[PDB]
Amino acid sequence: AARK
Amino acid sequence: QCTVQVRLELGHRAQLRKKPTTEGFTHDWMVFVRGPEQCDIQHFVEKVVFWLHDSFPKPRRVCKEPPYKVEESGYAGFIMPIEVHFKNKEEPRKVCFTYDLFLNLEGNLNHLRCEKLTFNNPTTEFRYKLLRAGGVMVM
Repeated sequence: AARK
Repeated sequence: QCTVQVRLELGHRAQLRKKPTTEGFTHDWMVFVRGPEQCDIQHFVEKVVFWLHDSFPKPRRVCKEPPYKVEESGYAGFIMPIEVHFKNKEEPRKVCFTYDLFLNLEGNLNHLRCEKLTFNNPTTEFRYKLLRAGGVMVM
């Protein structure tokens, strides 16, 4: 899952 | 002596957009703070502050009245401090949560976090506020  | 317990729900939903936005944002998400099951937390909640990642404009989002929620589009999950301030004239005046605003890739996401606050020896006006919102005096 993409994170920032 | 007296102790009151009341419940808050933190949640979010996230949907993968069929068409991303022009900036490349792939998801619609919504984060909220509510009372469980019909309870209205406005009786004791003065405002909720949602601290968004600084990639968002005006990242410090404030709701002073229901629904306490933020609707946004973005491309990744991130850690979101959430401050709930109380209709209190004495300490404690707020509680702070660390919320994980996460997006998944499979499409639909719903998340719900049930928190329990306890107030020890509240003023009688604040105590009334708590109980009207579903709170519980305890041992």
